[PDB]
Parts: sequence; C-alpha cells; structure tokens
Amino acid sequence: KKYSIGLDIGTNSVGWAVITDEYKVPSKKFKVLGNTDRHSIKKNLIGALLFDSGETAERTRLKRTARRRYTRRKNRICYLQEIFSNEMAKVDDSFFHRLEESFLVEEDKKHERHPIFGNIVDEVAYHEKYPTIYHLRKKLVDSTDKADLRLIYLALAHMIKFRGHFLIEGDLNPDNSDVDKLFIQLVQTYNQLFEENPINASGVDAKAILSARLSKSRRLENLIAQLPGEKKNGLFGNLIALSLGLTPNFKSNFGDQYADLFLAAKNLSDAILLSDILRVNTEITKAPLSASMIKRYDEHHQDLTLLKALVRQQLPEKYKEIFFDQSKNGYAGYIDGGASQEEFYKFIKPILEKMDGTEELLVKLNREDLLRKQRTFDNGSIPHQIHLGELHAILRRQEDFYPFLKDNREKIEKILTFRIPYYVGPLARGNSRFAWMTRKSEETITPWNFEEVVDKGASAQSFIERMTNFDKNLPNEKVLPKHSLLYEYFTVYNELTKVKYVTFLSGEQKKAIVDLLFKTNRKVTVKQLKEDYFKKIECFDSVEISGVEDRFNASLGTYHDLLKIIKDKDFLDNEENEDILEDIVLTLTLFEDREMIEERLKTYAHLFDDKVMKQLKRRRYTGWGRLSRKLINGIRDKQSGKTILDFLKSDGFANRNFMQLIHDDSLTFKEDIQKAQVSSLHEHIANLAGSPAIKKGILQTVKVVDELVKVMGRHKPENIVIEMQITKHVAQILDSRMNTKYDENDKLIREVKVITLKSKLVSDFRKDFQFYKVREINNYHHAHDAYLNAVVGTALIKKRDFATVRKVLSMPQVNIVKKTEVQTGGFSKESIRPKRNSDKLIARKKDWDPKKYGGFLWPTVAYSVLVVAKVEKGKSKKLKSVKELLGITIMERSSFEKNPIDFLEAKGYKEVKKDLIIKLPKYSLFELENGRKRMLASAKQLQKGNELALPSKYVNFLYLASHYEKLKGSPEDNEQKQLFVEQHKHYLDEIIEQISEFSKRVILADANLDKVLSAYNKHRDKPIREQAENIIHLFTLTRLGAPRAFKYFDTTIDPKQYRSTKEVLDATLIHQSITGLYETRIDLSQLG
RNA sequence: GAUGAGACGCGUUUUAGAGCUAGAAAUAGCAAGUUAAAAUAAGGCUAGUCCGUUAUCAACUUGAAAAAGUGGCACCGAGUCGGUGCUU
DNA sequence: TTGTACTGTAGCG
DNA sequence: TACAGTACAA
Repeated sequence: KKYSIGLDIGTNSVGWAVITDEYKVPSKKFKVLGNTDRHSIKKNLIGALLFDSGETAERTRLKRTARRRYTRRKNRICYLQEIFSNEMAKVDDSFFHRLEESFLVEEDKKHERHPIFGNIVDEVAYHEKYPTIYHLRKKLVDSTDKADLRLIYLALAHMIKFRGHFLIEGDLNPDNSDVDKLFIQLVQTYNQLFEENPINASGVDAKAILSARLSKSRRLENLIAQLPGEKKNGLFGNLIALSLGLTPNFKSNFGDQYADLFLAAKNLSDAILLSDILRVNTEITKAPLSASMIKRYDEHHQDLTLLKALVRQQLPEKYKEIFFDQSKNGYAGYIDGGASQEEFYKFIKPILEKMDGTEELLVKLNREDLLRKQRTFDNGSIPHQIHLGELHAILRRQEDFYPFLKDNREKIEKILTFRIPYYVGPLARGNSRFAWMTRKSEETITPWNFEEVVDKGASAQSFIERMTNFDKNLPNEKVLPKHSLLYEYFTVYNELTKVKYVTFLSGEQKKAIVDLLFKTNRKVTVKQLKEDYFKKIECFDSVEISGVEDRFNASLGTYHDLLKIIKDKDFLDNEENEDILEDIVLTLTLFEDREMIEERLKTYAHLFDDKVMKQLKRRRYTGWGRLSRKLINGIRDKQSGKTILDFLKSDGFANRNFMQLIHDDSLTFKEDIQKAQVSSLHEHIANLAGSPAIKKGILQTVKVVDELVKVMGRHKPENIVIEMQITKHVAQILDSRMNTKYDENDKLIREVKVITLKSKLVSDFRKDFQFYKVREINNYHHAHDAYLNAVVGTALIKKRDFATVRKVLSMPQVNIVKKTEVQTGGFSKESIRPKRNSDKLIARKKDWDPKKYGGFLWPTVAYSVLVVAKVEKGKSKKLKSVKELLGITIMERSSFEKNPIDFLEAKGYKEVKKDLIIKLPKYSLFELENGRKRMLASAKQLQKGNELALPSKYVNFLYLASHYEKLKGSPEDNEQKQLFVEQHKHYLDEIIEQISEFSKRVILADANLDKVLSAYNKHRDKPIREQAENIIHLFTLTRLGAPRAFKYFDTTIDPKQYRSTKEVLDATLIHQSITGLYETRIDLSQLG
C-alpha cells in the first residue's frame, strides 16, 4: 500500500524514484493516448528530469540599462535639436533631416548626400579646414568672429552626446589637477609631522618629472635628483612611491599620525592622473581636450608620413601588406580593419625590431603613443567638467551673436550636466515593474524642470524601503550596514569571545581590551595585547594566546571614522547617541548624490555644525550587513534576560558564540527565531528566494511530486527523502504542501515525513559497497542517486536487499525526460554583418534592406511548427503537397501567434490545414525504427536521444580501472580493487563491442565507428589508466544531447552532425509528461 | 550570495570625407587614411526621457484567461520494457 | 536545382 | 553548438 519517494535535485537535473517497504521499484501498465497502435506501455517508477540551467537576471539588467542609456542619449540630442530648431531651421531648412538620413544609401536619401552643407564644395572646404571635430571645437572656443550656426550645433551635439564621466564631483580646478600645489601640501604635512630635518621644497615640474615621461619607478630617481637631501628609499621616496601606486617599505621608514601623509600622497597621485590624461595639460590655456587631440592628429600625420617613407625605402617587401592589404593587422588593418592599437603595435614591433633606425619611433610604441586615434578606449577617464567648460566657452563666445544662446545657455548646460539621481529611478507613470518614483505633478519631465516635478522626499523614502535588504536569521527585519557601528562591534566581540589566554576572557577583560586597544587603533595584533594590556594592566609577564593567531580580522573602522569627523569622543561613547549615529550610517550607505544626503543630515545641525558637516558630507559607505538590530540587541532571553550581544559581553566561564547561541536549545532564542521565521502554486513560488540555478530545481521537483501523486491515485507517501540560500527551502514548500491537516492539540499531523539527507552519507554508501557511478556513460546516475537516497533515508528512519539494490542499479528501463522549452532571449547573435546579396541577413530596421545596409545573423528559433500545405514550385506551376517543419523565431513568435494562418501564407504555404498545425518546442522527442530516438534541437537540427543502459558490473569495471592509485583507503582494499579489475580486463574488449552495437543501432556514425575501432585496435597494448580514461571519453559518442568532439589517445574525432530533420516527418512524436510516465504518441506518418 | 538604480568609454553597421596616372583590361603603380552623422535588440501603446533577452511553458477536455479535470491491479521475467492472470 | 560535408562563426570594461 | 559559408554528389 504505502510507498516512499526519493529525490535528488541539481542545477540541471531532478532525479526521482518510488520504492516500497521492500526497497523495490514498482512497474505499472500506463495508458497511452494518440492515434498509434500502442495503448499501454509497461513503465517503471524511476527516472530523472533533465533541463536547461536557470539564468540570473543580470544580462537582462545590463541590456536594459544600456537600452535606457541609448534612449536618454537620443533624448538629449532631441532636446538640443528642439532648442536649436527655431533659429537653425531658418539657417538651413533641411539640416536635421540630412543628419537623420545620413545613414541611408543615396537612392534612399531624399536630400543631398552631403550631411552638413549639402554642397560638395563647402563639405570639402569643411573637411580641409577641420579634419577632425576637435579642430572645429578648438576654433569655436578660440574665435571671436561670427561662426556658422550649424557648426556650433555639431560642436555641442558631439559634446552632449559624448559627454564624459561623473566620477568627480563639483568643478575641476588646478588645485586638484596641477601636481605642484598638492606636492606643496604633502611636503607641508610631512614637515609638520616631524619638524626635525624637513625637506622644504617648492612645486615640481610634473609634466616631465612625475607624468608618463618619467612615471612609476623612474620618478623615484628623477625627482630625487632635484632634491638629493632625501632618497628613493627614504620616507619622501615612500610618499612619492605611494603617489605612484607602489608598495614602499613603510616599516623600514617608520599609528594614525602618518595617515595624513598617506592620504596626501593619494591625492597627489590623483593629481598626476588628472595631469597625464591630457597631453597639453597646463602647457596652454585654450580648449585643453581639443588642443590635446589636435596635437595627437598632428603627431599622427607626421609619424605616419615618416613611417611610410622608411618602409618604402628600406624594406619595400610587405609595403602592400602594411598599407594596402587591410587584413594582416598593418596600418591599413589598423584603420580600415578590425585591428586594435595593441595588435597593430604587436604586428609592427618585430618588424620595427628588424628595420634600422626605428628607435626614435619605437619608443612611441613603448610609451603607447604611436599613431593613436582620437576615439579610443582610453577616453573613459575624461571628466564631464571638461566638456562642460568647453561648451560654456562656446556659448560665452557666441552669446551676443545668437540671442537664443543667451536665452538658453543654462538650458544647454543643464542638458549636458543633468544626471538622473541614484535614488529616483526610471521616470515612469506606473507602467514599469521597476520604477518607484512619485510625481508631484502630471507633465513631461525635462532636465530644466526636474527639480519641481519629482517629489524627492517620497521617491527617496520608497528607495529606502526597496533597497534595504532583510536578515537571513529573521527575514522580516531590516539589516544593518556592514559599516554600521553595532555591526562592527558585533563582529569584534564575536571574534574576541573565542580567545583563551594562558598565564576564557571575562566581561571586564573584554571591555577593557576594547576600550584601550580596539577603540584606539585600526589594527590590533597579539603582540599589542600582550605588551600594552597584559603586562601594562594585568601585570602578566608571559601570556599565551590561542584564540587569535596574528591579528584581529574584525576592526572598528566606522568608529574611528566618526571619531575623525567629530572629535567629541564621549559623544561616541554615549549610548543615547547610538540611534542617531545609526541613522547617519544608514544615510551614507543608501545614497551617493550630495543633495538628498545634505537633506537627511541637515536635521542634526543643532547637535554639531560647520567643519564637521562640511567634512562628513564627503564620506560614503558601500555594502550591507548580514544582521539586524532586532537580533543583535533585539530579542531577549526569558530566563537569562540577555540578548545575543549581552551574552557576547559576558557569559561566565565558558564563552558562547553567536552560531552556538543559535545552536543551543537550552535558551528560547531558537524558539524566538523559528516562531518568527515562518512567512495557487504559481502564487506560492512567486515570492521565494535563492539563486535562479536552484529555484528551477525546486519548482520542478514539486511539480514532479505533483505528477507522482497524480499517478498513484492521489495516495500520499509515508516519507519523502530530500538531498542536501536554499538550506531550509529544500524542505519548506513540500512540508507545507504535503502536511495540510491539523488538530486543536496537535499543531500539525505528520502524514508525510520529509527526511533530509547529506550527500556524504549516500556517497559513502556508494563507495563502500561497490555500487559505483560515473557521469559520462548515461544520465541514469541521477535516478540511481535518488533511489539510493530513498533507500538510505527509509533505512535510517526504520533503524536479499543487496540483491534488490544491485538489480535496481542494473535495470535498463529508466524514464529519462528532457524538458521541452520554447526558447527565449535575444532573437539573433549581436554582431552586425556587412552588406551582401544573401537573403539570410536579418533586417536591422523595417525600412533598412539588409542587401544594402547589412544586418544580423544566426537567428534563434523559439519553437518549430509542423505544417502541411501546397507550395508553389516549378516554372510550369502546379500545387504540390508537402509536409515539413518550419522554425518560428523569437522575433516572429508574436506575429505567428496573432494569426498563424496569415503568417503561413506569408511564407509561401497555401491551402494550409489549420487543425494539423502542431507546435514542436526544443527537445521534442521522436521515435523511429529499431527504437531509434531523435531529439529536435531546431527546425534543421536533431540530437541524440537514446540511453546506453550498460550493465552495472562493467560500470564497476570502468570505475575501478580509473583512479587506479588514488583511492586513499587501505592497502588491502586498494590492491584488492587492482587485482579484481585486472581479473576482468576482457570486459574492455567486450565493452568496445557494446559501444559498437548500440552506436550502429541508433547513432549511425559509421565513419566515426571505424575511426574509434582502428584507434582502439592500434592502441590495445597501452596500460589500464590512460586506456580506461579514453574509453570514458568515448561515451561522448553515445551520450544523449548534441554531438560533441571527444578525443582518444592522440586522434580527435569530429562530431557527426544530424543537420537534417526530414526523417522525423514520418516518425512517432512522443509528448512526454514531466515524469514521463504518461505519454501521448502521435504517428505523424498518418498526417498528410 | 540573490535583486534594483544611474553613468561613461570602446566596438559594429551604412553613408559623407571629390582619389591621381597608365590604361581595349582582367588590372598595374602612386597618393590617401586618425573624423562625423544614424542605429544598437525588429518594435509595442496605457505615448512614459516607459516597456521589450530574467522567470514561466508535455498532450487532450472545459474555461477570455486565471485555473480545474483528464490514464486499473497482482505475479513472472528483462536491451530502453515484455509476457501471464483477474477486473469493469 | 537540391541535399550533404567540412570548417568557421560567436560584441566588453 | 546552432547556424553560415564554401564546396561538391545527384
């Protein structure tokens, strides 16, 4: 009557099995629908579900974010066009239209082919006068005469579109960029640090002595040569090296006294970077980025003509290969091909080594300066303030000439400078799953009127309530920051409570250790404890400490940070100010923009003010903690009256750890956790947590349990065995769904007992008693693993059977089911291919013909559709009937599901029989002659779908033949396995014949069969190890799935691809259930 | 560790940046090249500076959909399950 | 003009 | 690893 179900859940597989109380898997005659002759097939209640891995939403999030960025960039361009329209439309009637249709071929182009002027003479004059955009930018900055309005528009449109980063706040100044002033500040703070023997010095000429011309290690002698009173190994060399990112010997040169020197060295380093990002830097006043790129263009031109002359005169061989070929990573490949800067350097670098006199040019490669482009991967560090200043200079230079620039200077500057804040989110109207913003009005949001439309308080508060995460130990409670005061003091006390001294720590000792050392220094080591506390206070000469090895991993960074921003130390040591300080760290963790942070902290202005506020406004914290206030110093024990944290302060002689406070059942804390932890099936799965790779596994195993209950007359099991983010989720749902009855005195009736097991027990059961398994032979190991889970679980709850378990491990019929997916994702591969005459190119837009504009390729098929119809064939037309599959792609999926009939007559199929349209997803199973099974991978690709059910004794033979000397058991057992597997060595020559029969029956890969037979015969004499590993990889030939290229000793066998789905037109399609015990067999040969 | 927000720089694609000479030419020699526009999932309607690659999905009967319903047992054996016997 | 075989295709920090 | 591009059998 009663039965048990065993499960084994993985990321790609869910194994399931039914056992009785006699450890036997039942077999039942299952009814089969469809038009086939078969009405009932005998099936066993053991099998496994195979499925695709569940993906995280990350890639979707990146594509979403990028798509928003492109939309907003186009919107900025549209805003600038709207500003220009009223005047420039009088200047040039069709300028924006030409810039819009610049992409089109001339025959699609309604207006003239030249985008800017529309006349060839003025376009050539523009390109001669301004070969790059930077020349036009620099002229518009540096010219006082009346300029043409369209060129002004290209300048600001280039500047607004490609606007640079916002990693630096506020405005730029030479006080941060010019290295000399921060060097003066750094030497000033060093001198006030010691004042005995200072190196007093003026500013430094960093343009040679610290930037790329003598950067990194070279500055440690170049700058030292101007100040020989200090040295490269000295502390001045130390600060310069720290200003160059090196690791100097701080311990040899020498407390938070030196932290000022460290931070000033870091800001000096920042000054060198903002100097070196621009070539000209301080060498000229006008248009610094435009000037830098014009200089780069001039240097590129002269070095290019030098390089061409030198190649043409001294080594004319491969002159065409460099400058004409455009395929072998030459200069023509650098410009007209897809060769990077470093690839072009790497191509000509052995060349330049071979040629003579290249030294003056090769250093430009060694400095990465040679023939650089103006649009490069290195432009990512360009701040937006440079473009802002350039745009401001252009509008101030043309303010009086064009009045609408004077009326809209702040408008254009706001278009460039506006950033949607971290906390506002998307500017939706409720039609977004992600948006949380609250409007204070119902109108269009522009950057000019952003500050009077969004309710920043309500949007901010919603942002707090969404972004806050919730505690793993109690999911209803808000987490603290990882940089919270109580979080750091929690982990400091939790690390300190496991320290034992020999001459455990008591409460007063721990409190004094924290008050004299942890609340004084960032890093505390064992030597500091035994020297500054035990000898100083406890008067202990010799102390041995075993709790901590070298130093404490936890530290009070946040405490000393607050002690830095305000020096009112007793205020930090006051328990009344704890919640206020928690609110500040909650403020800086959540927000990154200065405005709303300023609004939140301004409430506390009546406690402290001025310099402390202006200082603390620059601090920011990142990350979030794993614990809540309501657990650390929250719930209280009934008998002791102490929390987690109160127990951490004092626990008598034996000190108890947070995990062991949870683990101990003698307190009410476990009860307090479990009574508060608890918080349609689709509605029930819609809220659960965990990684996507395992959530799929849980949902599919509960569905498998649903189908299994449906099979067995709705009778419940006696117990269900479950394998071990998911640590209670493994049981949670199935306890809730099986156990649905309760009484007034019994809180829950245990009709089904959910038994939890670890993989160590089942693996040890397998390793001890010769019931071995491998992954390469077949996917029967999942079902065998689950059935073994059921066996051991029932045996342990209860506590010829060995013959039964060996027979079940050697039963051939196991219901392997590959779950059938409609494919979802991007409908094509992302590389845009160039123009071609092929019709296979996918159009990138509705009006862009891919024969002229290129397009995408490799489309993805969501599912295939079997159609029977008449197709127009032949010059002398007649209507021939045909049955064939057609692959529906992801882009055509919706258009197919709106009206399948019209979509099929769009493709050439007429007189389509509508009722015989069958939907075939990926991994649709077809059966053919001699039991050959083929799996539909696409409309024009099949896959292997048959299992080689090799008897268990030979699988034992293969496992023992491998791992020949790495058992790590006992010598008697190891030598017994070796001699016992040597006594069966003829199993090798029988298993190769097993492979031959099964592959000749259902794989049909005869050339590959002869290849592996010849390679086996000519490698017969090699020993057990490497032979026994190569037969393991030959099961790739017989394994279900796509045909992969496996490899023998030396030869590599290419896969045999089944690129023909014509044979499944007459096969028997199997509609297999999630457990596969119910099937619907349709004989497609009777259709059409 | 799941999950979200805001940004930047590249890349790709088509076009614009007049190629010259010898040429019946299939072409040969030379010059030139660094930049810009437009798009970056086709598109969708509640038209938002929003959404569109995450999750979900055997077949049949009801139901717009949600969702519900849809398939006997015992024994002997085992090449992807077969056979024997009761039952409506 | 239609099927097969072999090799190459794939946008990130 | 599904699909593309080129190269042959009829």
